[PDB]
Amino acid sequence: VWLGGTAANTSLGRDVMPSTGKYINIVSPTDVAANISAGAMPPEAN
Amino acid sequence: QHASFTPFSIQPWQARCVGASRRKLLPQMLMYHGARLGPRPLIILDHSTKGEAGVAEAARKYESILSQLSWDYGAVYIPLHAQCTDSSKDLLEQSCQRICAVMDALDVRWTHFLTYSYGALVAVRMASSQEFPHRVGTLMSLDTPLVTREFLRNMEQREDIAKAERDINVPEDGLAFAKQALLSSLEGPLPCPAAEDESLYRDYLFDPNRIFGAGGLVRDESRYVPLKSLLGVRHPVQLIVPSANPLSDAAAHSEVFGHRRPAVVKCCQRHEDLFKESAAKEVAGVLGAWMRRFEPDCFISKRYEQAANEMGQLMLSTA
Amino acid sequence: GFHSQHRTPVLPQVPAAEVQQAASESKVRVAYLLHRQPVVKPTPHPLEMEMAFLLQREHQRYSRHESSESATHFMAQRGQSIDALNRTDPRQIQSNFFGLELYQDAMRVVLQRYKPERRVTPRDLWDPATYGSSNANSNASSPPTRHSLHRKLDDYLHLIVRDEASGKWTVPQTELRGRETLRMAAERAIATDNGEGLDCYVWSNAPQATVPNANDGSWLFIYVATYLSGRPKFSEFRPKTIDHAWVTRHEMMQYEENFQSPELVRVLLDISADSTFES
Amino acid sequence: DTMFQYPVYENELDTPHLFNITEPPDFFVYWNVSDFERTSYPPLPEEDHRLLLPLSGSAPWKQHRKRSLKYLRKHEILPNYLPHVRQDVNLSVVFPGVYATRARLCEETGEPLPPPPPVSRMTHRNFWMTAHCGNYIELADLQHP
Amino acid sequence: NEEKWAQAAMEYLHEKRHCNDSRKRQHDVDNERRMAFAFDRYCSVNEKIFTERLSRLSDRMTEALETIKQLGMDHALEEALMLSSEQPPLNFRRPTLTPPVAGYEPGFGLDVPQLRSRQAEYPPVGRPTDAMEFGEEKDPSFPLVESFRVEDLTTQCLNELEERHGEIREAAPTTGVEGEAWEAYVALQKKALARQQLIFELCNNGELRERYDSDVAFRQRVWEERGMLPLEIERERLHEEPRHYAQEPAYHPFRKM
Amino acid sequence: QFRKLQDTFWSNRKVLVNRVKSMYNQGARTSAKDMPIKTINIKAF
Amino acid sequence: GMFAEELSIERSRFPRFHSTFTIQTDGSLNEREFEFAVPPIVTLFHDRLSAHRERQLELAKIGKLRKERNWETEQKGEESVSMACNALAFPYCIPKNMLKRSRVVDPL
Amino acid sequence: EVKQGVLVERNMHFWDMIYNVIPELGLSYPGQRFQWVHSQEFFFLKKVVITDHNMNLLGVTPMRKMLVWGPFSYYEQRLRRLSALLHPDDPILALEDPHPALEDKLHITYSHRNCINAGFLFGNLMGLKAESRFGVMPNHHVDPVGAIVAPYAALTTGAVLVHIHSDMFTDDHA
Amino acid sequence: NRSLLGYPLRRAAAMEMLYGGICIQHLAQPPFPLRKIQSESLPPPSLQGERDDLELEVKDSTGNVMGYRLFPVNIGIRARTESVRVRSEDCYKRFLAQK
Amino acid sequence: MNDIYARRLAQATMFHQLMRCHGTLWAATQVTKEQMDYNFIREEFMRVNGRRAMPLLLGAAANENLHQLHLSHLSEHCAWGESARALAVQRQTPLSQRVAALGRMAETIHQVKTASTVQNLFNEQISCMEGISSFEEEPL
Repeated sequence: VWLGGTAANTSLGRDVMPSTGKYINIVSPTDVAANISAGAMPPEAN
Repeated sequence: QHASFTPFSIQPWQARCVGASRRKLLPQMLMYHGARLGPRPLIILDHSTKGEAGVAEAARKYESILSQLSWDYGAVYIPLHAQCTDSSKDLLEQSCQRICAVMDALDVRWTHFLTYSYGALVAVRMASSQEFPHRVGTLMSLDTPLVTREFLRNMEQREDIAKAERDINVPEDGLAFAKQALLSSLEGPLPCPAAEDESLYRDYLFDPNRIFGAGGLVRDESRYVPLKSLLGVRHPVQLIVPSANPLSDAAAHSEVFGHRRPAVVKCCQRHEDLFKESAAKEVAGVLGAWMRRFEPDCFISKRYEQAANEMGQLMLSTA
Repeated sequence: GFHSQHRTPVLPQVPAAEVQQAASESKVRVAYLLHRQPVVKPTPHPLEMEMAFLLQREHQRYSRHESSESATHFMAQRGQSIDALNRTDPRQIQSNFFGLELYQDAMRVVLQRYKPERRVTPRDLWDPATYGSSNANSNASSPPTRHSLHRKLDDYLHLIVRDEASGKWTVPQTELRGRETLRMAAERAIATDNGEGLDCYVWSNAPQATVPNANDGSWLFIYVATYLSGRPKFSEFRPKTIDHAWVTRHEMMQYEENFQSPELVRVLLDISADSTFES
Repeated sequence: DTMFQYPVYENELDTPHLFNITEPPDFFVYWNVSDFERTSYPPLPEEDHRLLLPLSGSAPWKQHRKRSLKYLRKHEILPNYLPHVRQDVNLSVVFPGVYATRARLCEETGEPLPPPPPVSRMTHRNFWMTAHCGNYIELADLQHP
Repeated sequence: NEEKWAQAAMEYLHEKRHCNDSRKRQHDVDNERRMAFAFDRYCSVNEKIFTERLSRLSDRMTEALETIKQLGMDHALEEALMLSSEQPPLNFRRPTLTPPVAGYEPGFGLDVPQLRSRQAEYPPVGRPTDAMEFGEEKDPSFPLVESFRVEDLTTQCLNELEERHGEIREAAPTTGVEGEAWEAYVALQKKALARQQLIFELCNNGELRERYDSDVAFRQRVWEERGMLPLEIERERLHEEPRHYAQEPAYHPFRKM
Repeated sequence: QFRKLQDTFWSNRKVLVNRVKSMYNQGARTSAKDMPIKTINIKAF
Repeated sequence: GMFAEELSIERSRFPRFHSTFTIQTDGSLNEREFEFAVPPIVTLFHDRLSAHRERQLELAKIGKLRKERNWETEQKGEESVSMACNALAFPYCIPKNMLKRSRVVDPL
Repeated sequence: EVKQGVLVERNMHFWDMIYNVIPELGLSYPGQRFQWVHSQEFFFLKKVVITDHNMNLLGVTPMRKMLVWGPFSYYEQRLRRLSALLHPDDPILALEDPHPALEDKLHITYSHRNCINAGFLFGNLMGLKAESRFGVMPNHHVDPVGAIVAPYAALTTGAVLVHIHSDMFTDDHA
Repeated sequence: NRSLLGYPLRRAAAMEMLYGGICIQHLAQPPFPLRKIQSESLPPPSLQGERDDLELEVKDSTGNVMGYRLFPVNIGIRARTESVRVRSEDCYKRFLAQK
Repeated sequence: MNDIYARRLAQATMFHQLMRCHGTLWAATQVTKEQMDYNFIREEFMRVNGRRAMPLLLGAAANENLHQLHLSHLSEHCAWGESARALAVQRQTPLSQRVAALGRMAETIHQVKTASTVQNLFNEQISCMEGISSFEEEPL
């Protein structure tokens, strides 16, 4: 498991960096967004 | 054991291995110092040649060093015609096809060179030019400068000023200041260790009317050779330095041709004391020590005896 | 990197009982060009030596195991022995490498006795002087006699002979009979023309070259073979020899004036061997 | 390295590198105090396009006008503010820019810097001082007609 | 104690992928780039001369063969077109770094009979044709076997090779120069086998043979569907390719001082 | 982690060759494919 | 496979190679390199041409040095098979109308 | 540093120091601009900004250079979206205390209004009028003299800050 | 045209194969080919994209996290929460002064 | 300084091997109607000569026999014997073969340790280079 990726590099306003190389062997924000163990964070959390 | 140079002509039976298109360009007079020519000799190039009268005299200069140094293969002098009005680009290429026609007729590849003068340029043009490196084994120059410092800095600045001229981002202050910086130092030609090639350097090669257009900015060195080709040669090139005020600053040699300290002759103070038979012993010592590095006999024998002595050490360490 | 014939079979050839009318009528001749191996490897270029330095340093630094200087050093570091005498220290291992004392004595003997053979022959040190005096006085100069096989160990030396009647330089030839093949023709040529005094290895099966003779209406098949060892006695050559020559790829163009056909030199050059390939 | 590459465009007429910003990948970034006076405009392209005659059969003009129309669509001029755009003529609106970063004054007097001579012919030095489709020009150089 | 020997031996086997040397700097890396370029520029002449010389050689031998085809010995053809299967002999000698010296018997007459033992070679070699000779249902003429037993060999070799290739492509991917070298090797093997079963298909079926012969497009498309396709080798670089600023390698630059 | 991981190996291989021998005494001729170690030759054990 | 400034030499394969002068049985010596610790100037027995001289010796024991003729070998072996191939070239085999011949043997 | 009892300048090669502290930047494999942690022992280091005045006219390649010019946005700049979320007492600055009050207080820490009011109090107390010239002796940027008092005094009231020669400690550049 | 492996193969491996297993020929690799990005293929500039590209930590419902990292650690947590609430109150009041 | 020698002697070997294999190739080009030219020849030599050696811990790698056919033995140059590392490319390093044998469980530990002796591995390598070996004409 080599932990690396182009995620650490800050990209402002649109990410034009090649997208196949974003996160390597690291959980994405999408991967934690579809996997959370809580449920239905309240409407006042907005 | 002082030994003169015997004049020689390539016979027509040897002339056939040279192609018929270039069979015109191998010369009338050649020379052999050694009794035997070997598969590859030391080949000596010198200043420009008008007729054979100057050749005979030019011979003598190298005669002392060559006689002091014994090469089984010995040495061959190839003279070089001064110029031809017909072709502007004729010169270095004429020398090209000529020297390699001579090497083809003598059935000689892989050759060590010596030059005091213009021929060295030619030899670089051998090594620097593609498809003629396989002929030049080793180039040696006695005092002849291939490259100088001021060419290095000024050409650096020319490249950078080209890039900057193309870039919009660079402000006009720095650009104009860089231009006045280049115009403040304009390259003077190579120092010439030949009495007859000064006219050649000033007239043909390095005349300021041609070599740089849009003066001091865009330099066309296509007449001689560009900088990238100079920097691109890894052929071993040894520079000889007299032990007092020299030509050929070796900083530039050690930057371009590689990191190797130029062999310094102790006996000499300046050049023109190279060709006297006082310093000829040291010079031929250096030459011989440099020759025997690349001859398979010498270094195979050398490494054999090192291995043998190492085993001897193992043998007396055994008991 | 030689292979040995492991289980590999070799097929002979067949003297077809049909007597070939063309081989009788039209003249088909088989010629053999006999070359010797270079005894020694080609001498290198200093570029090659310097890049050898470079590659040695880089394999030095990028080796599979870096800090350990060998397999022996590696296993000795880990306290384990590869050697048959189960020795760890590498110096005492390379001191008596084979564990035989008689071999050690052989080593001492070779250490005092042996010297490497200098690799340059006195043959190929050439004289411009005597030979240019020969050329000046006679006004015509022919290439020095290449009769010697020991001449230069670097390249491929070939065999060129001259028909005594023809008076011109030519590869050894033999006429082809009715039933036998081209391989067999070449083989009987080498064998019977040298009188079984040659170990002659032959590379190929098919003939190498073909040259026309309109004046003879004949095809000549040039055929390349390697000379291993033997005593090449040339008095037995039926097609009338005067001189032989051992000839590098280079000077076969030198031989062209006293050569029988201009086409023959070009073709022979094409299928002549070379050790370098820079020309 | 197809996944690791710094973004390279072929048409910078939008000067996207000022807007879409990607971090310098290098662990050692070199920042002087000198580079504050360096205007960071995109490099001069090959095929300078404003020289092109807008011939209907000319390929470079075709690809340029489709580029311009796509730029007009991504900045939402074309559908929105200006619904029908016939692209006929090759237009260049150029400004007499000195490439000076901020607004300056005169050191000799304390006056505003005098209006520059209006540009006669287009040059390469003039190229980013034009109006392209989408690009950025400093306010300090837009001060004159 | 034998198992720890085995462990250290395993340790000797394993190749580690290790970083670049920290003692490397910009100038010596750059000048080894330089030296590599000089050397390639040097070997250019050798390799193009070698290339065109091989070309000329094959031209000469091709016209020889068509000569003997033209003269009408059709027997001589088909005994000349079988491979001469005998190797160079045991006196066919290595060109050797030095010449042999005068009167050398090994050890100058010192015999150690232990060292002259002839020994095994590992691994033991066996080749797909060995099942056809030394296995069950042997052929009476082995170099001379009938066609279909060769065809079965082709069809089983395509499958077993394909399988092995897939397996090692899964377990051990390799990229870069050695990677491309290996993939090229496998591709070439497949090409060979493919063209073998192709010529079987052409030599049993005469109709497909003559329809193949009749036009060109059909030839190259049949080549296409069977995997016979040329190998593109990119051109020889003599100089440095000029770089865009994005052309930097993916690591931190080498330390200049 | 690594040390005990690599010790586990030498444990399990001597275990499995012991079980190979204890399958070879009962005369079960085990093919090379249904063995997990699929280059294994039992005659060498 | 990624672009690297350093030259691409196939790294981390060749473990270590120590060169050694090896004296062949003809007295000529080469230099060949190995993986482990090797002493220099090794006197080599059991060489190629030594084995050749051994084979010549044991063919002299039988008497088979002379020659083996294929041209004046006049054998009538002719057996024409319809479909046959040369198995010795497997990559390019061909279905020729062939002629049967025995391989030559030399027992030793 | 001290030569012959006399203070002499030395050019300390700080590059060596960085590569001594972080050895792992030398071992460079051709994936490693992009690994997540550049040094496993300092995992919070992401970029190092090297500042040296290189007098070449050509700019550096944009992948080692940070973009300092032009509009950074389209719709609004994010700095004033951020500055609403910042409070004037948020500490931003830290300086050494060469004589620490206690063992614990190492670098005493400054905020927005600390600096601003230090500068304004100094600028008000002495007297400072616009475009009047206001000098600082060097090597004071590490203590609140040239770091805090001076430049903020120059900022708050109209003045012109002036730096004398880059350093002090030798007679020549004194 | 097409190749049997699909990409033009580099000379290193080639000359390595026909001089069997030897790389002394081209070892200085050319740099990789570029992929050009179409700048007009990009979507129109969005406001929300401009809002969140900075990725601030203040949009968390757990509290003002950015506030915690700008605040001293020397305070007990239950007295620190009602502290950070006070600074996030003053930022609001000031925001309203601005407005 | 071996590989440099190795490819020169390989270039010497290539046309000599070409002379013998040209008949076969030429026969093959009138049936397949392919083109006989250098681009064919060299891709014929590449498949014979370059044969990559694998980790050998795979076992699948060791199993590949295609390189050792009779034509492939008869077109291959002698370059590999000259340089140890080309040998290490085509075959592998002679110790690394044999330990790989016990890695794939194809050999006992003891019989590997038996043959893996330095003294052995010197001899088998020189034998292999020169073309001397043991023949078992009957395998199994």
